[PDB]
Amino acid sequence: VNPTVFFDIAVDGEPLGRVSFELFADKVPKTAENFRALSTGEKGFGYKGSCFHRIIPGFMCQGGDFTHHNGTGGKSIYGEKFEDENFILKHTGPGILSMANAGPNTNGSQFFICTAKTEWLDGKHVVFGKVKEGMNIVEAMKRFGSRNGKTSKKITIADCGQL
Amino acid sequence: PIVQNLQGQMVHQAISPRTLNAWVKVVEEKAFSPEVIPMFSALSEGATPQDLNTMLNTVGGHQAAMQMLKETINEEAAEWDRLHPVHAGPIAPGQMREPRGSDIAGTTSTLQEQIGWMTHNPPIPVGEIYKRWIILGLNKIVRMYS
Repeated sequence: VNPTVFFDIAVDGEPLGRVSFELFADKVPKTAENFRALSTGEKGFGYKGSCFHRIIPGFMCQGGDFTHHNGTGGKSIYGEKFEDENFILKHTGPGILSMANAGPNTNGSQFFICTAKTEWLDGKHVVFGKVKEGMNIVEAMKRFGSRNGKTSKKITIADCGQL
Repeated sequence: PIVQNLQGQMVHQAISPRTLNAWVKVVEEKAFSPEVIPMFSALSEGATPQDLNTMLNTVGGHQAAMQMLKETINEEAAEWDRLHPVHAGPIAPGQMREPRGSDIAGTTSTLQEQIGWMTHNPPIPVGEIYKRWIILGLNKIVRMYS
């Protein structure tokens, strides 16, 4: 029942590799659907060509600001920012996919991929998926970040879609 | 206030109940004559937002005036929020959330977060920013009463 989405990740235009994600539509269907649809481009906008603008190596890789490319932007499929669906799922280790947000009940399109256990984010950020294939790629991506998040190269979603 | 101990170490120091009594007094002797403002500045050097609230919370009666002051604080806290939109995403290790207006005014922030913002390099001087808002409210009261 849970959909799978892929990102083909590139580093300054050059192919790094593929990350796939299981999306937990059986627990967080609205949040899963948002990410899924932004990944296929079916609404006429979404993640293709966007970047991971904030990478903090021992914490997480953040992306999905496909409108401003710097964390100030984002847009859901719902025409408005949407509610924290639930906080059932926990931030249990590397590969957890979770909503970035800008406060309670402000989910747009930004998300992050955990590169460590971040248990203290529990109840603040909605977990809605986890990396299925390509953890090695996420582990390579974390090399391009810094304390504070600025990336040393442009890390982009060169292609994306639903498997 | 933030202060130093005898071994050269940074410590928060609770507000001297002697500075507090001087202040409360001032506001009750002078009512709200223009001289309360310099007094407040004098008495609140180095104050955290927690210390500032302790000051204000002690003012006995003058309910109408204190309410004018609270309205001013609230308007300034809203303006601060309007001008300082939050960046999306989880707070990184060894960083703090950027203060909201209510953080600056002490209501949703701890002493220890206050001190973190104040003593950070570069700092966010939450005590000085809150003090400015309070002095604008004091100005409003003084314009009303004298």
